[PDB]
Amino acid sequence: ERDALLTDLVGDRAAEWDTSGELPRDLLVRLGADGLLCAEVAAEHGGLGLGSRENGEFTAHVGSLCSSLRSVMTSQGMAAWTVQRLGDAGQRATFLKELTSGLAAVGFSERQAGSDLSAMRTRVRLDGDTAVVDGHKVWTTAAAYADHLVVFGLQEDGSGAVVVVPADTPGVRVERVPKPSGCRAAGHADLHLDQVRVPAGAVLAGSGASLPMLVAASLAYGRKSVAWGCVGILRACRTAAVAHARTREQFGRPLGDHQLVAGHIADLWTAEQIAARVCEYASDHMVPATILAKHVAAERAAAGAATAAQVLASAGAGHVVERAYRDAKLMEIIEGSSEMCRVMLAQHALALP
Ligand SMILES: Cc1cc2nc3c(=O)[nH]c(=O)nc-3n(C[C@H](O)[C@H](O)[C@H](O)COP(=O)(O)OP(=O)(O)OC[C@H]3O[C@@H](n4cnc5c(N)ncnc54)[C@H](O)[C@@H]3O)c2cc1C
Repeated sequence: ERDALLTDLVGDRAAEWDTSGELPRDLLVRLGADGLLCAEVAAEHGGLGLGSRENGEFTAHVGSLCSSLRSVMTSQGMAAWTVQRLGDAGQRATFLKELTSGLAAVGFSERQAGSDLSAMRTRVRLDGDTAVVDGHKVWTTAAAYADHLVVFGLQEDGSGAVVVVPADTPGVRVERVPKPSGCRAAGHADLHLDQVRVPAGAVLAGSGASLPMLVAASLAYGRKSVAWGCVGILRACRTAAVAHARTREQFGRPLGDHQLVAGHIADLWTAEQIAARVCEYASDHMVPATILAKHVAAERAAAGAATAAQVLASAGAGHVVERAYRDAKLMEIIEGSSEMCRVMLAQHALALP
């Protein structure tokens, strides 16, 4: 059991969560403690130890129900991955167990550093037994719910470091984004870090490599998660469109019998299949396949959502299709925008024999 559980946990409440702009805190801790939202974490740390396909299809299913909830899973998973990819033995042992005993967020983006991550100015300064982080992050997903804030920044010598900061450490202020356009219940919030003091142990080991590499390591997850999340959006759109198409009648027959509508259904099904295949391929493998999966799944999900909205018409004008339309648009922008994905994939192709 896993998807069935989420179908009923969600069980017809996504619309209200979306319009109210918030997810139940109790649900997230419950899922976190169950190891879900963190499924790929090794069993040694109390994780479920799921592979990329298993966790991926699970992420896709949650995405098909509520993308705000799905976004929390991506943030959770990304934080966990970042710590187990950079942290040491003691660091991974401490943080990973907490992320699977019931919340974290990952903030690297800044007002002046969006697509250009190397433009962030937040600084982390090791000073004896203590680290001092000072900066500001924007649009941090799930930050309004997090206990831990995984913050990226520049050291001093070897620029680029990552620090796990307790949400309640004096000097930190998490200001929720007022009116987010999509994934409205994901708890987006800007982070204000005014001279925050934390143990030197909070700074993950390997926090000495360049700005890229790090971030690139964390973005690998997230891009994979967002890609599967988009497969979920396509699932919800395809199923809602087909349901409307074989039940709604106009001009004396089910909409599905009108070839133009059939065409939309075919394109929705095809989009869903394409996104799944690319996600599966990336999950098997690596960096380019993941960028590719996120890119295609996102663009196809955005197109699919518009197509599904067309099919449902006034009935979809709340709604899974309504939310998919707004949510998918955002997916084309985050975790490496469509434009950045094109520049990166272009660079990849231009380096092939
Ligand atoms: C719902 C949501 C959740 C988010 N969650 C997080 C999170 O958890 N953590 C986090 O750190 N950030 C998060 N972000 C922000 C996400 O990282 C951003 O979408 C991205 O960095 C947005 O940058 P924006 O900076 O100003 O702009 P840019 O100002 O980056 O936007 C630029 C526009 O110009 C294009 N562009 C920029 N440079 C180039 C170029 N060289 N070539 C071609 N086109 C270019 C872009 O593709 C884009 O369309 C989230 C955002 C949203 C909307």
